Amino acid sequence: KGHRRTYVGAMPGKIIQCLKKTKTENPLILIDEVDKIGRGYQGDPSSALL
Amino acid sequence: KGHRRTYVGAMPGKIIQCLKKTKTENPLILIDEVDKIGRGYQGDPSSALL
Repeated sequence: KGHRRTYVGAMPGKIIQCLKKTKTENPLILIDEVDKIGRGYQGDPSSALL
Repeated sequence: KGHRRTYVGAMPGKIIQCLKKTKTENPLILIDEVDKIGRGYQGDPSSALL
């Protein structure tokens, strides 16, 4: 999701980097090794990824 | 049910995330697979669900 820009060192969430790097709006973004997400600091990140 | 919010990562139990999502106050919550609620851990979440 990126940080608010209020926190020290805040940077845009991971997707924005690729949206810059590919210089396009239709990358073939690829999730990798999905079997083992869960049990995050907020329960799980995965919900927002849904 | 969530946590006390004096903890670092506290988030409300799943229902309130739903209510934040579903704009209506009376949506069609759909829990599924009550049959295999995890209950080996000391303290049974079933009680909370009751």
